[PDB]
Amino acid sequence: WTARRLVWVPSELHGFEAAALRDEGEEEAEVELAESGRRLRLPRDQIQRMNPPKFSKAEDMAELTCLNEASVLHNLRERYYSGLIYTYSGLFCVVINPYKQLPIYTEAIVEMYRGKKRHEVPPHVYAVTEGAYRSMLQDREDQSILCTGESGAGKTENTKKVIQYLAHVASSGELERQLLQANPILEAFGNAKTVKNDNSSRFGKFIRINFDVAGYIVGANIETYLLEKSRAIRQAKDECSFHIFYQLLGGAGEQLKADLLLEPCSHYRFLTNGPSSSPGQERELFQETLESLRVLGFSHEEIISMLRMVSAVLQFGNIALKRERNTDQATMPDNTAAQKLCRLLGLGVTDFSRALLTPRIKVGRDYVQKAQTKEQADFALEALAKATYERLFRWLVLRLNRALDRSPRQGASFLGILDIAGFEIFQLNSFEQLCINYTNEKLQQLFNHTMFVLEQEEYQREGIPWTFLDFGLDLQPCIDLIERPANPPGLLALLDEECWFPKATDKSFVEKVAQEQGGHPKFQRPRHLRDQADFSVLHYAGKVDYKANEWLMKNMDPLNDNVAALLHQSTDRLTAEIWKDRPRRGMFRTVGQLYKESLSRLMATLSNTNPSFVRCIVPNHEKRAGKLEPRLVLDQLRCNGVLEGIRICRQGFPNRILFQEFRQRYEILTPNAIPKGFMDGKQACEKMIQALELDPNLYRVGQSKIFFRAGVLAQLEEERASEQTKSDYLKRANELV
Amino acid sequence: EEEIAALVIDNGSGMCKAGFAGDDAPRAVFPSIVGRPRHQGVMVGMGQKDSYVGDEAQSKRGILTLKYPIEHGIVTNWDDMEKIWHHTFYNELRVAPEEHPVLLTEAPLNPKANREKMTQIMFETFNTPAMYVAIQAVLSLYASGRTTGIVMDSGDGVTHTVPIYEGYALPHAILRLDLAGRDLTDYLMKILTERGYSFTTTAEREIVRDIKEKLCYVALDFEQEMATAASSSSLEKSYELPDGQVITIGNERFRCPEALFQPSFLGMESCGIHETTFNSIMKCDVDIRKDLYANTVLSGGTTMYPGIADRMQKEITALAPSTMKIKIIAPPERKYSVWIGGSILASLSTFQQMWISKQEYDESGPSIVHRKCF
Ligand SMILES: Nc1ncnc2c1ncn2[C@@H]1O[C@H](COP(=O)(O)OP(=O)(O)O)[C@@H](O)[C@H]1O
Ligand SMILES: [Mg+2]
Repeated sequence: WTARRLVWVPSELHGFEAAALRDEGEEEAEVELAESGRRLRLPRDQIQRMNPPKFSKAEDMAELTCLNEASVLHNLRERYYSGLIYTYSGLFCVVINPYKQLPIYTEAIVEMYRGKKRHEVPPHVYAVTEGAYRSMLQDREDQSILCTGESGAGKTENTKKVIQYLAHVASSGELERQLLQANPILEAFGNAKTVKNDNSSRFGKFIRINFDVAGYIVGANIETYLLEKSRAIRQAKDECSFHIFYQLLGGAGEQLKADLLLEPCSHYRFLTNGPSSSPGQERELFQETLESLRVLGFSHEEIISMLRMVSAVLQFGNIALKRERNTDQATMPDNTAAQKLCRLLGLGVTDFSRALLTPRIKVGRDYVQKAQTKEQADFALEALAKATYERLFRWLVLRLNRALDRSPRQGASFLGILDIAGFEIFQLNSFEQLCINYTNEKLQQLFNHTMFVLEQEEYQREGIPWTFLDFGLDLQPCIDLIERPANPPGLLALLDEECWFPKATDKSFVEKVAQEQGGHPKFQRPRHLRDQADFSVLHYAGKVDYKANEWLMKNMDPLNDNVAALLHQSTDRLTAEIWKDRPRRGMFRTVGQLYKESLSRLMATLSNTNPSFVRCIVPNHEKRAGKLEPRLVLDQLRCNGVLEGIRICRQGFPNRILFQEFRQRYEILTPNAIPKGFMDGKQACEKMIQALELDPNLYRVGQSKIFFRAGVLAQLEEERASEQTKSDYLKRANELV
Repeated sequence: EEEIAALVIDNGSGMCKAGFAGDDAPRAVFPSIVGRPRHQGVMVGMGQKDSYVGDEAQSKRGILTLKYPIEHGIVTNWDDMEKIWHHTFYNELRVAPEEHPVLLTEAPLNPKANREKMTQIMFETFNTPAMYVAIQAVLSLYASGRTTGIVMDSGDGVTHTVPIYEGYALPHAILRLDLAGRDLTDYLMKILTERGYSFTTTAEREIVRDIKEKLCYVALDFEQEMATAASSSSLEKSYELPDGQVITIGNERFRCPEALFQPSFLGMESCGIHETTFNSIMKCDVDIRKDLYANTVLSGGTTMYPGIADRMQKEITALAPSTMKIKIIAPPERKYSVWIGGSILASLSTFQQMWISKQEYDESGPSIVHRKCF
């Protein structure tokens, strides 16, 4: 390569394409594009350095001397066209789904992986999960695998492959094949058709594989932390609610519909945006799902019961509360709907009617009624809907784990696998979007911390003492912005305060948060012209805009203890068993609060263990290989935090080379510095670094290695290609003359 | 876009009338009031909102003390004015003033400081490419679509009088009389008190403003109507307060506007409006008077009262030579005449070169207002 300075350029067919700097001045550099060969001007900050071919198709992206999104994107692209799906970026393990079925995942490969370090072999899942398994037998401490939300990617499918590895390693009746069967169940209940994807997991899935001290499978269970239950009640403009609702509607025949008394989509208030077809023909899917349940060993009776309550949640919509002239309390003049509800549950209509409309509350020790507005009672209806759904989901998970069988229990330790939807961005970005972002924030923070401890311990292993700030702290102010209840209060807290205070509007909310918390650097009010979204924050991924409309309504989840009690008394086994219930429970209780709590549980669980990280990307909408859409990959790199990971490691000394490698490889650089061969290989590096004139800030001396900054090896490599040019010239001239 | 549109704002005291140049009516018209919470609030999760501006203030009147930032065409308090403009652009129009040239109205004979300081704000508060500050009366004359006339301009701020002939304009002849809607209001609340009704506070001062805006009318002969007040039948009208109280106002009704014609009621020597019109016309050249007598245009909010035109006609005709006929042209929609005039002026192509440019201001300073424009 010539010293034209091939430097990656922004462009809007390829996200980053190679181009020769040559002419420069100020921000504007006139640059020769490798492909077209046309010269155009752009600001120079925009344009990111390229790594030499020696780095091309690197196993580990941390190894690149130039760390930027452009270099990342090139490396990944290169790998992918080459047919290589797996790459390691820093701590991350990056996979890009080819959508083809690849010959991979044989027995030879897995055996081949065993007992080796990640660098020792090519990138693969089997490697990182090997890291987890080995760290468990070795460290005797539990491990966790984080997969970040990507479609539809077959993240689960990949995870089946992880389990396949796990089985082959741990020995000594096939694997839990019903794990495959579980997908449609949880998929049906848990997932919905959205703008980003037709199938996307709202709920987080935590899959625990339990291992004895011997290292064998005692069994497994599933845990489901976060759910968006607000999705059932409320939805985006052009999206669908959970699959089960629709597949229930079209799928159930008169045989089942007549029992459940299901109606078409137009009949239900709780179903937004109409039927929203969607089919897909449906109905067939529902049919598949029933068998999927059945093999798992749930009785037809149980299925019918389940589907009945799934109707019940929808039925909560048909109830209409009518505001009464003059009085506050409102009421329900039409018994038909709630009569239907009462058939669908154990409730007496009258009991329920009094309870809902005018509930009784324990003002110790003697009960007293309450007056409830129309709005308040509506929220209660929506609450019981949402809480009902959540309870149902929980029971499914527990009943499912019963359908999973374990050997001798309590022995000894587990490997968690977390499947959760990744950081989301839409154009509009409603409330749920914010909650998702909040969780992805904390997860990201854990990753940073993990990386931090890895690097800090790596320094000691190489004997370099260095102190540097916790990487997790970067996210912390953003997190406090959303979370922090107290001194300055957080967005969630302030939302809750808005919700309870008498005449609360969305506008009063945003104004309030501006006034309360605008001094926060990660918070930005757009102001002036639109800027359709009313306030914005600055995450790791980037700046996201939020629309505040109807946030107060989404936040409200007041729950009547009286009606809840009635459920606890239900005649039917299913629902009564479900409601087999501290906080602020009753009224108060906000979705934001519950969500926060649930996330706290999850963060504790994950925090207990040693995590490991996998990042999934889809190349294209096409569902076919050989096509990598750079823009989409950029977007994914934003929301999975990989960009953040590169901007993290840059702050430290990402490039680590051994003395021996550094000398043998680069010796050509400095014939002067390098002596006659004292050897020991330390002195070599001492000399090399010394005459090459490098700032002591830009390297450290370690036991087996030297730690380097970004771009130091870029300069040294340029001195190797310059040196090689000098030597090519001297050689060729000498041979010629 | 072509021409970029342009923005127009009429701020005589009382009302801001704003909208896009190139339209027949303004989008936003609201009272120029900055109410402040006088009473310390005790809840949590209020506001707090240090103050309220525009018809927001009207809505939440009782709590606030209201301060009109403009008095007698002079801005008393600048930050308040800035707040009002802020409200116009962001709250109603939803424009970035950087994207539009803005026209302001302003009253004649008015202190320099207001024009200069006005411009200073427009450039160094709301960054704006260009602006102009224009005399109220002329604008209304344009709106009326006549080239010649003597424009009687009385807003809530102050009353003004500018004779114009064939375009042109007569500086010596321009007259400015300190009476206004606001002074009538102050008179009116005074005159109610003899009936028992006592309105002591800014809040209810606006209630009487509202009363005047409908109930009051001008007598076609004051003494006759006052005589017929003996037998009270039609001259009394029930009015409903927001409190639910009912007010009943007889002769007190029409003597309120009478003040314009008899400022002795108010206690000022300054002649009545009709006499001021004579004062203007008489200052003008003998030749043109014929058409000024015939082309008197009324503008501004405080000419709205029913029967004013007729009274002015009777008085002017009485005073003047009956050799020439005295037509008075007072359109309905007069209230908005200034703003309409502004719309038409910014719509004019040639005008598009007369703007005070941001650039020009930056080189030459704020003082350039007088240099360039009238
Ligand atoms: N319908 C009406 N009838 C009678 N008087 C009115 C009416 N509307 C407004 N006014 C009087 O005129 C004033 C409004 O004048 P306005 O046109 O806003 O002046 P400017 O254009 O200089 O601000 C009010 O304060 C009130 O006293
Ligand atoms: Mg006016």
